[PDB]
Amino acid sequence: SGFRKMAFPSGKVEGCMVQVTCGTTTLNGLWLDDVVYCPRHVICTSEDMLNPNYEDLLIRKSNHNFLVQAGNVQLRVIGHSMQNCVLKLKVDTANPKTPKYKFVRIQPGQTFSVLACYNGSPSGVYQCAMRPNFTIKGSFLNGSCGSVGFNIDYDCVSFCYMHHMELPTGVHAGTDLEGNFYGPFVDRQTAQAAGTDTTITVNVLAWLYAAVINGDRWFLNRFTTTLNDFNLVAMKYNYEPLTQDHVDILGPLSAQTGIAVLDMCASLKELLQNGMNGRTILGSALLEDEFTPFDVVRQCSGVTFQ
Amino acid sequence: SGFRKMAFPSGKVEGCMVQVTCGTTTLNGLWLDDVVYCPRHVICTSEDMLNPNYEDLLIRKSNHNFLVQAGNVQLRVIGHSMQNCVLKLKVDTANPKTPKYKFVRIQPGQTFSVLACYNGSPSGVYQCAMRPNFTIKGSFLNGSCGSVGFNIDYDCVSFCYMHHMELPTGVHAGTDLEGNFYGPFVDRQTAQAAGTDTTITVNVLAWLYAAVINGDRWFLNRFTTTLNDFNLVAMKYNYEPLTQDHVDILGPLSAQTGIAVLDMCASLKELLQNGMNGRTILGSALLEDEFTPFDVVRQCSGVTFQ
Ligand SMILES: *[C@H](O)[C@H](C[C@@H]1CCNC1=O)NC(=O)[C@H](CC(C)C)NC(=O)OCc1ccccc1
Ligand SMILES: *[C@H](O)[C@H](C[C@@H]1CCNC1=O)NC(=O)[C@H](CC(C)C)NC(=O)OCc1ccccc1
Repeated sequence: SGFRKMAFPSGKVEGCMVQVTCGTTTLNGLWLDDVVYCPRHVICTSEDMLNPNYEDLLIRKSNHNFLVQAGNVQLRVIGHSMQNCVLKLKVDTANPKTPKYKFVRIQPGQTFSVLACYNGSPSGVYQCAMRPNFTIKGSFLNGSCGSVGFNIDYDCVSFCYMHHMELPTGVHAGTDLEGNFYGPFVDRQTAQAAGTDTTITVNVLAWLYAAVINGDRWFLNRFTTTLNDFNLVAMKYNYEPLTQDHVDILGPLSAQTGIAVLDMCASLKELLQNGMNGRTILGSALLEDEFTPFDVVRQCSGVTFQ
Repeated sequence: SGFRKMAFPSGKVEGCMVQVTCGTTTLNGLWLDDVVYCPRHVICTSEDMLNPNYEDLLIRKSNHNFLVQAGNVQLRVIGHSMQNCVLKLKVDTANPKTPKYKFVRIQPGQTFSVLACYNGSPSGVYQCAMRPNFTIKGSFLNGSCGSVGFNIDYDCVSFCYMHHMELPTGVHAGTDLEGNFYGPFVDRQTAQAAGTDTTITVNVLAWLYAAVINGDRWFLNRFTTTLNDFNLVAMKYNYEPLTQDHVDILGPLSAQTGIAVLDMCASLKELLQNGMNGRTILGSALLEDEFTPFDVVRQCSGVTFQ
């Protein structure tokens, strides 16, 4: 038993990270087959980042202006193109460590692992969730751009995130691997407000089920509720509304614990109105929403990968 | 900026995990050079685990009773010996993925990454601390034994933990890689009490420094204190006493933030006596003690590894 914020094993992604240098700027790239993907602001200087015209900046760059390094080996760039906010550098060498991979654009509330890198070398791995306002609460410093977020499905790595920027409020924004930003953000150094950050209700419920599986049952009450009555309370506390699809997704967790979803909603309603009164749940004094129902099943059943 | 519970990249350890089967029992082994390390209770049946005599049980086992599998490849066992609570199986093939490695026995308060495995395949990675009572608060199910804890120092993997058992209270116990248990535990299925779990004060202070580096300064007060006066308050709340060595270790964090260690101790003293009043620090409503001063420097400066 026990419950931890668990990241995916990073071995399959570590072998795909390279260092990309253009002039003075160095960030990380993702080397898959004979293509390196990296944020397009690698072609910017520090003054270009206030109001970059990426088309005009890219005209003055040739293949030989991009230095791609995989540890101590040099990759020769034989072609380059811009796809939305990412650059695709065609190199002369296919990555021999290329895993089975897929590009996926995730939905808010879904979780993934981030392999934080600097100069193309892994620094650490952690788990996070795409917030409802399309930000992530990450840990990134200068030089971390090009670090990727991923999920693993048995033997297939699903890349879903590439890091680009930090907002003035301390949260982080990036793109999918086709270069499309999550949310309304643009890759320029300007004031950009993020919307309201709401709590992922279906994830909180899955975490409460994980608590019951692990022996924390003090929050279970004798009340029940309805979907409409719960959502009326949930909206007041900036919680995401619960839908029938969410109830179906929680179905297997409800069957394993013998606690109906609406009964768990009533327990959550009491926690939202009266607080936790200094108590803790799974070692936390707040309601955690960065575990999906799948994350809970995966950790409480011991799913493994290639 | 930002701060996350960050684990080490697991790639170098994933290539060392194998599956070890003896009769009906299957757990994980660590394959380094031509030696596989695994918990010795792999030779037990379910009834042997109440009161195992490991010497008598091992007499009835030959080399060919141990089935070692690295994915789909079979390793031939050419020798076996018991070193404390671990078995060393000599195999005919040296692991070609053997990294630069070291065996280290860690001290309470130190942190490390756990690669949770089942059937020799990685399931996930998370960060934890050796508690002062020599337990860890992990996430382990049946079949997880032989999973290892590790640190990375540039290119060298330091193995410090191998998982063996879960206590009735839900916490976890294991050995170093020489088979010596952390704490007074023994590998038999019997009631074993753990001591009082105290809070690692030096780790809390490092985490408060990480909060200041990341813009959370509401808890900073105008008071200071002395080491003796702080420890008098710390002992009442089951906090580990702070020593002069701890002050020296926090030195670099104190110099980077311009906040003297004793001034931070006064802020902690106020948090212990008056609580946090519903506020949060780095997104937590409790005082976190699973970040060492080195972990904080490493994450806030972007240290990378091979
Ligand atoms: C890429 O490595 C870097 C990552 C940042 C550095 C601090 N933390 C991060 O996540 N990204 C940038 O420097 C990025 C580049 C633009 C061309 C998009 N800008 C950025 O994040 O600036 C921070 C900021 C911008 C505007 C107002 C306040 C802060
Ligand atoms: C090895 O895979 C396994 C790991 C356990 C299973 C549940 N969570 C874990 O961490 N270890 C054992 O089954 C271990 C074997 C003995 C020979 C040491 N026993 C164990 O942890 O039993 C749990 C327990 C023992 C006594 C009282 C209450 C619970």
